[PDB]
Amino acid sequence: NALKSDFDSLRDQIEKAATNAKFNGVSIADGSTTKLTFLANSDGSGFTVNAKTI
Amino acid sequence: ATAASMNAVKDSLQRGQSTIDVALAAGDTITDLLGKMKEKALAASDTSLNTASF
Repeated sequence: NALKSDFDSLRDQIEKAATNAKFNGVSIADGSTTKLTFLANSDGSGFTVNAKTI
Repeated sequence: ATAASMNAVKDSLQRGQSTIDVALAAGDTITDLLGKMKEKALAASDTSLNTASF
């Protein structure tokens, strides 16, 4: 029972740590969006970075 | 009389020069503002911005 309780607590702590991974309202690890695109030229060309849910 | 009438021609040419000079000054202002607007559109094109920055 003690091992099971520690397992549950660590699972909840992972869920919380994954929730808090944000930078100025956006995140690439919590699964909030499929991908993020960043500028690569003055023409508006993107830098696609597919999100990796953790 | 034909030779003396050239003064009005020169005056009109000078007035046209002044008009174009004012137009070029305004055009320089407009080009600077258009460059700033290009930079704003480029910055807002990024999808990682939060609502407030957009």
